[PDB]
Amino acid sequence: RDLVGMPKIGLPPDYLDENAEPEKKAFVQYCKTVVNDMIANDRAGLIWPRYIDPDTKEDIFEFSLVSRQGAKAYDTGSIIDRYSKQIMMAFMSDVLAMGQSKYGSFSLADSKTSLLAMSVDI
Amino acid sequence: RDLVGMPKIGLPPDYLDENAEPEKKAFVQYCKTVVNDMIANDRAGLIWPRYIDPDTKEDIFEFSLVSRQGAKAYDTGSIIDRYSKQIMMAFMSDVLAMGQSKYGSFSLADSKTSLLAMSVDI
Amino acid sequence: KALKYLLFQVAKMGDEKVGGVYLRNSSRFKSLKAVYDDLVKSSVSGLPYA
Repeated sequence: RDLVGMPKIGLPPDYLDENAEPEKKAFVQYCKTVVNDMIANDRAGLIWPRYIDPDTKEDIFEFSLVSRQGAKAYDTGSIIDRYSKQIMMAFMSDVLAMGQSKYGSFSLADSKTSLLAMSVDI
Repeated sequence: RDLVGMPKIGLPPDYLDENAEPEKKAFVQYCKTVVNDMIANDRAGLIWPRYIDPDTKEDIFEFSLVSRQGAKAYDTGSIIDRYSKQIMMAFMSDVLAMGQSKYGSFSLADSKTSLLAMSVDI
Repeated sequence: KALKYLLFQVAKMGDEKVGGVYLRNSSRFKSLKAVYDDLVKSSVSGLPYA
């Protein structure tokens, strides 16, 4: 659901009416096609109308990508790794992640047996 | 409960009335569907009405993701790790996390016995 | 249609004075437009697109 960076189109309310003139309907259909089919490409570009209202000084049309301010408060990777290591510790089976070290052995007749082998003996 | 980045929709109060006209009801239903079904996708995009009030200079509609200012004052990972190590120290069973070092042995007849084996002897 | 025509009709007129009678119209357009954009131009119809 991370939605940062998606395109957004702003149009005057009268463009979205059902009885609007054919020109506005064609404009809305073209906007829909653009939204559906725009991708990063060697021909990417836009020609967009631009009009700033004299009494508000804000563009009536707009084209921009949604932005976000804050950042996630928790790092999930570290927590997941910690809990995985905790799970692996319960069975004393850390060999799965740390490999077979030379200081441990799987033989019960050898004086380097690991805890996993000792419990399998039980 | 970390909620940073979720979509938010702002509408004039008259759109949420129960006696509103059918057009406003359809608009609200479509907004609900969008909120429920929006996901990051190759077709992600929005066409939204845009009108800036002449006397307030603020958009009456809006679409944005909630933002957060501060950051958590404490790092829980370090505290949890410290307390886990403290627990492991009580039983003198640090071998679970540090593996079987070559300087320690589980044999009571060998002059490298570890504290765990010494206590099991008791 | 008639409302759009009436906006133009009102915007044109200005103050006048003949002996004894004086009519001031320079303020009508401000109010008329303020009402118009609030009650008509801002009313959305149709649905957005996602």
